[PDB]
Amino acid sequence: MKFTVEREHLLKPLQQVSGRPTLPILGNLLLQVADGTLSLTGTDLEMEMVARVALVQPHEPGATTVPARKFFDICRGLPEGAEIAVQLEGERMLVRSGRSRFSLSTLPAADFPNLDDWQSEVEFTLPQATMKRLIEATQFSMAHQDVRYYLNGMLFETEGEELRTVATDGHRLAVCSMPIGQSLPSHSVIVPRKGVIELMRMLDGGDNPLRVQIGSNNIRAHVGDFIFTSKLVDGRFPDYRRVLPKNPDKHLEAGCDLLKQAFARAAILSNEKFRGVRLYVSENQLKITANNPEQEEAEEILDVTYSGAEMEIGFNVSYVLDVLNALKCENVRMMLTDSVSSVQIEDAASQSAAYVVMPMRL
Amino acid sequence: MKFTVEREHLLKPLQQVSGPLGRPTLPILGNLLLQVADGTLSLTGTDLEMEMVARVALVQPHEPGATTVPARKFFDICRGLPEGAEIAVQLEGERMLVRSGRSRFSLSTLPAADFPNLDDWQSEVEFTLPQATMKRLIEATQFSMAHQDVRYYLNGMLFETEGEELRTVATDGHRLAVCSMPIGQSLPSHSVIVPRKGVIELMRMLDGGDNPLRVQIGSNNIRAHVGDFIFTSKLVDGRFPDYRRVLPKNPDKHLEAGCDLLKQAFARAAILSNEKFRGVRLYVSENQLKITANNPEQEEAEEILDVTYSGAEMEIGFNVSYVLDVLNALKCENVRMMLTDSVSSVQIEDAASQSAAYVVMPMRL
Ligand SMILES: Nc1c(CC(=O)O)cccc1C(=O)c1ccc(Br)cc1
Ligand SMILES: [Ca+2]
Ligand SMILES: [Ca+2]
Ligand SMILES: [Ca+2]
Ligand SMILES: [Cl-]
Ligand SMILES: [Cl-]
Repeated sequence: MKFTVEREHLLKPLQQVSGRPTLPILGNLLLQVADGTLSLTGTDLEMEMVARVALVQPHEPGATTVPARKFFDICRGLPEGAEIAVQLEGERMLVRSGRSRFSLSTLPAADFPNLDDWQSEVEFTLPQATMKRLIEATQFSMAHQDVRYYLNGMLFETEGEELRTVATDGHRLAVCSMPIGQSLPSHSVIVPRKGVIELMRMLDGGDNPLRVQIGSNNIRAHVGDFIFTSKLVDGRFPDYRRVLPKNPDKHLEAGCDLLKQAFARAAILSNEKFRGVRLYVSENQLKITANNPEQEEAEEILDVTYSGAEMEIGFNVSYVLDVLNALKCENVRMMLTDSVSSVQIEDAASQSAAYVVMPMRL
Repeated sequence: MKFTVEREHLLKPLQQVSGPLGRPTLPILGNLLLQVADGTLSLTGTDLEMEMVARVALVQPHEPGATTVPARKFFDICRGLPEGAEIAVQLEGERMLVRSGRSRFSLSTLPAADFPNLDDWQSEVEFTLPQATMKRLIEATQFSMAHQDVRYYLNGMLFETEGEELRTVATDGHRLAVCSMPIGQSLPSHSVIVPRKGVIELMRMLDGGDNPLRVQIGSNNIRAHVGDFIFTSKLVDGRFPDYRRVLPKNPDKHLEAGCDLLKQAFARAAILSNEKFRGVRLYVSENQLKITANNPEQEEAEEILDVTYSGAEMEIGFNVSYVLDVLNALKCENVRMMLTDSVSSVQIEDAASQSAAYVVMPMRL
């Protein structure tokens, strides 16, 4: 195996495939020269990323694996414009550029783990911007290290012509749906949280669409010359349709920024261990109050649009701030039922994302 | 006590005086002292080793008096209010009420009388210097300070007045940094240890403007005045190592090289150095440097560079992190390494200036 290529052509591929490993070979990249192509592959056993680089300078086929981070840091640390010559020499891989030389340890390409082969059952394309919107809208509501493993990822659901994401940790839920102009079978799978992250990282923001393939136990995404594949998570994800409040009859509209800053300020004098605030809803007015063990008190009064019965209801500050930060809105609609029931929250101008938040007792 | 102030008149002062303060040992140490007197709001934060005081002119109606309130909470409130907001503040016994628009905050107080103050002390030396000079002096050496060493004095930074120069020295027992800058006045000879957190505060108060820095030093305190801020620290009582005895005696061998090429070569070689011991080898020959690294995985890096060097060949090992720290602190065009042999320290300087010197001990590889 032998190739020479510009540093410039390696940097993006290396960054993508490089994303303490539980087994040494999982800290290595698989390098393969075949035809006029260098392929680079990274994997953590649950997912993998493959990148391709065209070779025009003399090259020789073959394959090996080398330490990912070291190889990346070497390439990145060489000067702009550098040409990098690489050749496998028994147990080492020699990397040369200018009067810099590096000898890296190898592990056999034969050892490099592959995902058990699988079959695509559902396929579609969509714009990168759309996938980005869908993930960003809901990612923050995924569980972290919940024993209910299926909550640690994100539901991807096809229905009609829409792709939908759902995420929840049992206390708050996020759902976002976007049309993609293709008639789709109804289908639902759970992508693990590291997969969601990896998938976001491969989006750059061109009009070049993403190609998605979904199997019974895998998801694959192709964009540019990168191919990402992840295992899916087993289990029965919650049905957002049953989480949405049935009759959230009390509708309140507020400015998003004003609401956010009122929450943030009042939270300063909330309990540090469990930060929440009390909302008193009255005709065209919202009062937000916080109290702490030191008997300190914050109060914020806001003008809002609300006509309906008065009620007091408490919320975790972070849950509401997370939602407002995901909506990036001009005005927000809060749809309330009573003091002990979850609230539904949306951009006042769009129904494509919705958030459900359990109340907090204070 | 009453005052009303525009958010931005109050905000940077609040930020600044909260500097010496996470989890305060006792509640008062988490508070700022507020004093309204003679048209001025004074704010003070302390950690018992040092104090930062800010004076804020009051152009709106006010009433004198003093209290203490939680620093972080008060700052976060003020920062969190809208740009240009008017902040009205009044002491009401056990609480201090802050009002702005339809935002209200009640903060718990502790008596001004309980706020600790540094003892009176007398200044024995005084001078003014440009902020940029103090910045230069500190940045040149701060990285060589020890970290939680039992020789407590190595955790601070030596400041020395001598001739027309102010000097800083820092060392952790393995490498040393020393930097001297002219300021234009003759000074009596003083040598004081500024505590770690003091160095950080001196740096924080440099606003990057043309307000000069005024320094006063006593036997057990240092004070710095910039604009409307006054910083005071106790000095560390200890026996700091003398740098003059650390500088290699007769470094006969002088190498010059481009700083950035040298840095980037070391940086790449470091990748394949021992993760704990970080050893690299330098081979010095006529107008050439070769840098090699290897690790327990039997991986190897080699870098060859053109340098200016005449005279006897030699080989010497160094901790590459210590070397990179020096090159990063020098930030210049060309560097001079002054060498003796494989068992002796190296002295490193900007080739174009003797104002900063660095001493790094060798490693047996
Ligand atoms: N059905 C759920 C499961 C699956 C299961 O327990 O078998 C797990 C966690 C939550 C739910 C909810 O119904 C739920 C309710 C309100 C909000 Br806000 C978010 C989720
Ligand atoms: Ca991977
Ligand atoms: Ca929806
Ligand atoms: Ca000097
Ligand atoms: Cl030393
Ligand atoms: Cl070599």
